[PDB]
Amino acid sequence: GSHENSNSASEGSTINYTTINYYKDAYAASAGRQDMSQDPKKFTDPVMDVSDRVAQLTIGNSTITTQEAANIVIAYGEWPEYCPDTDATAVDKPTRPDVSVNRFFTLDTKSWAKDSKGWYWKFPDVLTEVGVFGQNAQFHYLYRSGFCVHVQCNASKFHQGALLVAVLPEYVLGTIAGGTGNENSHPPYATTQPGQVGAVLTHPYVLDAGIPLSQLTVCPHQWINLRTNNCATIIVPYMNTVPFDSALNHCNFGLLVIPVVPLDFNTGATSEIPITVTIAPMCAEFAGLRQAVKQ
Amino acid sequence: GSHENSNSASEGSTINYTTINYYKDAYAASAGRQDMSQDPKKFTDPVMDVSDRVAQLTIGNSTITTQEAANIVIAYGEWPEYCPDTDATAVDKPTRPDVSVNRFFTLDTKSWAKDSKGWYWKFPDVLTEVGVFGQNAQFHYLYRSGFCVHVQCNASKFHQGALLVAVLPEYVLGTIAGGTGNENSHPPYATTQPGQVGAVLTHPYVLDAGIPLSQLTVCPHQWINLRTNNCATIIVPYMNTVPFDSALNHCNFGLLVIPVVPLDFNTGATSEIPITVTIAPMCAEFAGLRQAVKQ
Amino acid sequence: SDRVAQLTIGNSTITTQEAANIVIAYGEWPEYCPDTDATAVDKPTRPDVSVN
Amino acid sequence: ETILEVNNLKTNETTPMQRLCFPVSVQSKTGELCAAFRADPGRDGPWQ
Amino acid sequence: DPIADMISLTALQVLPTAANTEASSHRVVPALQAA
Ligand SMILES: [Cl-]
Ligand SMILES: [Cl-]
Ligand SMILES: [Cl-]
Ligand SMILES: [Cl-]
Ligand SMILES: [Cl-]
Ligand SMILES: [Cl-]
Ligand SMILES: [Cl-]
Ligand SMILES: [Cl-]
Ligand SMILES: [Cl-]
Repeated sequence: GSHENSNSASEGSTINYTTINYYKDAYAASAGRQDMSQDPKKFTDPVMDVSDRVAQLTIGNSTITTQEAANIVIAYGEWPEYCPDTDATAVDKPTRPDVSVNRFFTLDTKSWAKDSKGWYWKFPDVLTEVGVFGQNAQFHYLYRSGFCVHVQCNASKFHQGALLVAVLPEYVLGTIAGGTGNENSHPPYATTQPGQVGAVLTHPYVLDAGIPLSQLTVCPHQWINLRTNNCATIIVPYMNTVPFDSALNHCNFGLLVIPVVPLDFNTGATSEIPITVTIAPMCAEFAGLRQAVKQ
Repeated sequence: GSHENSNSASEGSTINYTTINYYKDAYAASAGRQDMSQDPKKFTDPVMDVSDRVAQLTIGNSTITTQEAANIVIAYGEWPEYCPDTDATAVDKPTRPDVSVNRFFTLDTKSWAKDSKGWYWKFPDVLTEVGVFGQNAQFHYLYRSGFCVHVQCNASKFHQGALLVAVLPEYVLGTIAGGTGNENSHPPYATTQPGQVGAVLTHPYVLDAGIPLSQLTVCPHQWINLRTNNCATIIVPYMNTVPFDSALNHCNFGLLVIPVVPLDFNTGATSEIPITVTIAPMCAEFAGLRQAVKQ
Repeated sequence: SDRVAQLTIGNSTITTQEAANIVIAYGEWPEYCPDTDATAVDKPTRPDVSVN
Repeated sequence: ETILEVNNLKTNETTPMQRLCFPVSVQSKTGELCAAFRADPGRDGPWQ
Repeated sequence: DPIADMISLTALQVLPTAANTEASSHRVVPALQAA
């Protein structure tokens, strides 16, 4: 016959394929002709405005005023949003705290030195133990949220250097395998989930994960070039293969700050050049209430 | 003249008075004639239905099923409600957690003995350190909420006794003044805010405050008479001279459970007769976010 | 925003930003010689991109 | 707007002009506290 | 009602063949980018 069941992996996309088939199940069908869709404007230009430096963003009881801004990036061209009913799976009514959790939290500050390797933080690991957000993350099994990341770094017009600020979804870390490569070692909880203090990259060139830093720009990113800007901002939507997930067992993405062009300045100029990270979860939703669990 | 300023203490009520006046300020006016309004149906009959035993109330992820119920009391005939904009004063946007806080919490259980004096708990003191509700109470300066109180006590058809369950707003406690009455002693924090374990009355007849237990029924109350019912339920609206207040420094009301007719039963029948308290805040609102404070 | 600029001609492009605007000598733009002014009768060659 | 004497120190009283402004300088340590004061406007202090 | 505080830009396109090239001449700052 020819009429069948709707069980192909690509049946819920606005991209159709022409196929041939004689079995009752759709996945048995051939790959077919490939339509030719394209969205080059979500990676190459996921910027704000699809006097830009001058700004001020407010959320919750917190407000940031950025002026040497390099505009704002909206990761993959999508805004954070509460989970829609079609995608939802868990049946209990989620709690949406709003103001007490969707606001700006400012984590520890790091110091940029002429020989710094680079740092990274995991989300939501960084806030699991901070304010009301953290508390909700502990009392609930499920969590879902978006993020606003603001990285700050000032310096005089006589300093120079460039930080690459990027977001890498599912940032799985690897070990140097005993050096020789004969030891199947693994990163300890302290390295995979460094908490709010973040961690240091030992081999930035390969992002401590066997992949080229040179290609990290294929991820939502922004640069902080001292002669141009002193802060970067990136809005990040929720990304996962599931609608909600544990804020404890799974880190949706990592934030990397790497000095691609090393800090330099003539001796006599301020040598303490800090980098500060301020983040705000957006559209935080929690579900599966029970007692508090720290991990 | 005769036209003046609107500054009398009774200018915002649906009860007018006829007066005489020659000063520009309204409060200078006489008391005047008293209109004759009355609402005897908020104290004498603030009951549910203005098969009643059979029931089931659900709020949050919790559900109570009561069947030897004595109906339900709505304190002073008013339902809990989020604070309205006309009454509000604080300008920041409040957080309204909903499900994570408006649900049923079941506190420690007490044991009713033939010689028990009676117990009491303070609100919101009892939950300041419990679940998400407590956490919000700690992180916020201001709090406002209503309450659903469910007191439970089972016993066989061969036991007897009667508990008076009442709510007393602003339950200020007093000391026995050194006995002779020459010592101006005061109750310690542990007696005024006993926490979730509650406290024991030393002189129930005068409610440890120089007032007759005999008149406590002038307050929202309900009886648990073993031969008739084994649980009581009272909805309580927010009551204060201010729209919001500290959940730490001020207890809006106390819950009293007193054996007015002592427990009795023939030896051989179950002697362990517990009393359990389950409460659910309603329409919880918090404001004035900052860091967590325990007191 | 007169300083900010970019002029392109042929396979070359200049980007000037601390510019002081641009001067057009004697208020006239360059132009191929018109037939009324022309005198030599052979057809001229106008290479375009390879020279301009 | 009128000036707040945030720098209301006991050591300024003889050189009061110094109370009209407080300093910031190159820090050697991150996240240091620069100054603090109560917001109570009718209270004795900077607001006076 | 008694409370007043309780009341994606990019899309797809079908491109079957590579974009074309159009003619231009000797003539706004599009060469310098803010990467
Ligand atoms: Cl094909
Ligand atoms: Cl550091
Ligand atoms: Cl390296
Ligand atoms: Cl009268
Ligand atoms: Cl117990
Ligand atoms: Cl007990
Ligand atoms: Cl007594
Ligand atoms: Cl710090
Ligand atoms: Cl004041």
